[PDB]
Amino acid sequence: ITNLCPFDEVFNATRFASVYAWNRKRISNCVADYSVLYNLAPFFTFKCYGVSPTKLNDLCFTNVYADSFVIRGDEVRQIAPGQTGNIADYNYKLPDDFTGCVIAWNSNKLDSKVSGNYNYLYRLFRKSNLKPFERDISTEIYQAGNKPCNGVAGFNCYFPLRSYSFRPTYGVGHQPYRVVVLSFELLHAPATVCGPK
Amino acid sequence: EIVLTQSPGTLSLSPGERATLSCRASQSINSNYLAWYQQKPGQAPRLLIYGASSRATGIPDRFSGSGSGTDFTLTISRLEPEDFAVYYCQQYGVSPRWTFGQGTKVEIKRTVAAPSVFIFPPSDEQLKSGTASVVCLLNNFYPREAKVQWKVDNALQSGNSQESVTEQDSKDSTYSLSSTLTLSKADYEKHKVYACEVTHQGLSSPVTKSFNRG
Amino acid sequence: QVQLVQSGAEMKKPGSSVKVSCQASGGTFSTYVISWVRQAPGQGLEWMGGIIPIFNTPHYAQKFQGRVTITADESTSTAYMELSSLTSGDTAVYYCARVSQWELLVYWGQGTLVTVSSASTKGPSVFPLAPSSKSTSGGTAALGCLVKDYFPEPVTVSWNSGALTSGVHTFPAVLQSSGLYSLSSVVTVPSSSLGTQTYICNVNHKPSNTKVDKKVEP
Ligand SMILES: *[C@@H]1O[C@H](CO[C@@H]2O[C@@H](C)[C@@H](O)[C@@H](O)[C@@H]2O)[C@@H](O[C@@H]2O[C@H](CO)[C@@H](O)[C@H](O)[C@H]2NC(C)=O)[C@H](O)[C@H]1NC(C)=O
Repeated sequence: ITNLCPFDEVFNATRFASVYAWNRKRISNCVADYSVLYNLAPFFTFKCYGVSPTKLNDLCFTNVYADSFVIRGDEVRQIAPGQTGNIADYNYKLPDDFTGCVIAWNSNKLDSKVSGNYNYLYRLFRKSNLKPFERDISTEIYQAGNKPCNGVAGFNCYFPLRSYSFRPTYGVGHQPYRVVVLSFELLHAPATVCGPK
Repeated sequence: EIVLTQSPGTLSLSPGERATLSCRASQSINSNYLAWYQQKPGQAPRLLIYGASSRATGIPDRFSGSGSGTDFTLTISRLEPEDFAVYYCQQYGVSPRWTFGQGTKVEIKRTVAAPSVFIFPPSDEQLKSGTASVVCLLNNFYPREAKVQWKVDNALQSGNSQESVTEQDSKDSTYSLSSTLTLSKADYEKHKVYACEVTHQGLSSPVTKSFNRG
Repeated sequence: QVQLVQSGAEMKKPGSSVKVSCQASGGTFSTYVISWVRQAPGQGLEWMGGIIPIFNTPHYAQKFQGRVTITADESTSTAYMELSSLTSGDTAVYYCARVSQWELLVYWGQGTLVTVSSASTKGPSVFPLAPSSKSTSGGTAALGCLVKDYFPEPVTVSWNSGALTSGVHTFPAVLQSSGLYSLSSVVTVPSSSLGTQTYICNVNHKPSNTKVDKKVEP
């Protein structure tokens, strides 16, 4: 449809967003080869859900969404329908009727640092679980107790976000992993994000 | 129709110092799609920085790019001997429309060095071919700009000499230069005193080196 | 890693046209943006034009409408670049380079020298620049080799077969009114080690299959 999809601006960008403040790119009126997602680099995980991986280059959709963030290696299995943990409950939540794919690669060389990379952040605590595709950007103060704190940080009075700590000696599970959720949306009568075919 | 415009034109900095190269667009620019190359003489452009910010595989830590919109910046923190080049900034879509910048030339700054000067008559072997080539060598000097004047007898020779300049050394950071005068064997043997007069900043008054045919 | 093999050096006579080729092993040739870049010698990278193969619509730079034409062939997965009406201004290295919609690197090919000239492949004549009897410049003296009248470029110049590497200075070629190329290489040696040690420059011209070694002596 005369353009090719700027997926590169999302997969290979110099810096990724924190999972509590995850990014979303909306993709339209373009063509793309998902070939690439099968044959690729080490440490790639590439579970899929609504579609079979083999057929993506054939199908067409109204709109694709690219959500992207950094989470921690052993937490990459939260990123799948009907799943629990302090990521799926409090940071990034997929539905059950999830038509899409979940790509995720180690990035110790990009994101770790030799003093600690303390500027990737996650959400510790939330009164309620996140509804699917919700993005709670809130600072707050969370009371984990009894006494109210009226918006000050103290005992049992937690500032709700915490910094990951990324050293490159951490070993594969405490190591930063970049994650991208592609979402394939079939809606009204323009279907404008197709593959080579 | 983007026009990227690098600043400055030329950077002389003595080693270890802080090198700062500008690139300006004529519009604003997606900045994921802006790269930085180094080129040293006789080699292909080499990618340093892509996506305005990322270093490419193998490039040392002391290189770094930032910026956005209409204003992007390659920075060399600890400039080294081997770190003069022409640097180009490119913009590039996922579409057929790219552009480059005219370039920025970076070079090492030394204490002024004076040139040693040598003149070389045409070889006998060459003589039998029908041509003569007198050759003048200026050998190891800073700064670049030098003036070379050819004298046949006492006449000055504009238009039949060519200069070539070696690239800056990586140990002592000096240049070299060779001027070649080309006459036919015919004309070469009509005259007698070939001389090479060399003006350079490292020299109080221009040096001459001469030979008499025979 | 997906490789970009360019076609080999060419010589075209002025007024003709040239067609450089660029091939993508594997990958996803159809959804790359393929692009051609020129560098005339002593000058800066010039973008010339580009094509997405899956769209066959190519775009050119305003400096080149009437002359350049980019094309590409999905079956053998190569793009072509066809420059008409050549002149001496067009002697340059011609690179293809690709970007992909999955990554922000632009990948480059090898380069291809096109020389525009009426000359014929000639190899170099090599003459001694023989050291003189000054013997006085810090005990050091200069000698060298003149590499004259060759086409096309390039030449390589070695000293006593890779041994001698310091003091050696090999100058860039200059193109003379001949239409041929000339080049010089000199070495600074201690005058003591003159009439004892033998010096030979090794001059080598692949375009014409010419090797030659002279002995430089006073
Ligand atoms: C952006 O991607 C490059 C290149 O990606 C690799 O090659 C592609 C063809 C594709 O197969 C990718 O999935 C590959 O990972 C990354 O550069 C590579 O990085 C590793 C380690 O840094 C290195 O061993 C390789 O040599 C690199 N390859 C090249 C061509 O440079 C790069 O790290 C990515 N950058 C960001 C910011 O994500």
